[PDB]
Amino acid sequence: LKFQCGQKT
Amino acid sequence: IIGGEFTTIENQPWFAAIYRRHRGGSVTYVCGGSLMSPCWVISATHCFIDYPKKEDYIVYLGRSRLNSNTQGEMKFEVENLILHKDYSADTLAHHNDIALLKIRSKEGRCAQPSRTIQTICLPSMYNDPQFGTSCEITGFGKEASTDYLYPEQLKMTVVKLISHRECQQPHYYGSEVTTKMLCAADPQWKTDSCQGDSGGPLVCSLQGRMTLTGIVSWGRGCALKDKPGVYTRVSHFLPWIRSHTKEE
Ligand SMILES: NC(=[NH2+])c1cc2cccnc2s1
Repeated sequence: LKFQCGQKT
Repeated sequence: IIGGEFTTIENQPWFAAIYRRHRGGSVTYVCGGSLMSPCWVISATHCFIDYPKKEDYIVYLGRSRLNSNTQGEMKFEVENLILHKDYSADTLAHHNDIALLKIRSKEGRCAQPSRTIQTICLPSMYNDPQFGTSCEITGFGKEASTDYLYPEQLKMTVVKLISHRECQQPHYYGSEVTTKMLCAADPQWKTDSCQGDSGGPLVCSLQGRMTLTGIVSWGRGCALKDKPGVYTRVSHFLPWIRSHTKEE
């Protein structure tokens, strides 16, 4: 959606 | 990377692959990098030092393979290429080995978030994990120091941070390692970063987040006993990064 640093999905 | 496993970009969604165009038709891989904010990627100065002609580099995000496409990838041009003033190289180390690349797509945009494209977090002022912490490095560098080609599939491995006392030991690198560098190795010197992995990330968890703690910079040989990989200590460059990066 928007960037969330350090998150892998 | 020596040892390690083969992965896909979903596992390192902030990894950037930098290539150079050649008058003749070919594009070759240069170094790895990491996405900090939508328009900026950080890498190492030594990767550009010899050919600081930004118009000739292409940056791809969402890439799991080296020379074949991955669906979801994004291609960008380098709008700005910032190398470190004070960058030095000696008979081993590179000092102030950090660079910033501002990217622009052919449509005028920066990176967009996807399942294969994400930013990594920066540490806080001089804050680092403690030695012992296991961090992961990723990249398309060599799998053996004698190879003369790079793997087509992305790789990753895990190494542990070691103290400066251990790294500055005379039978390691002596005082070639400064306070602005970090060393990381495998206890049993089995996996490590290598040529072609330059500019890519050393990611560790700090205060709950996956933080870019180091940038692959140099090393003697690859996966050599008492020859750790040395990384640029990102936490010590924060003011520098700040003075150059802005907005979304
Ligand atoms: N981790 C190592 N042993 C490295 C070796 C090299 C060699 C060239 C560029 N970068 C690196 S890191």
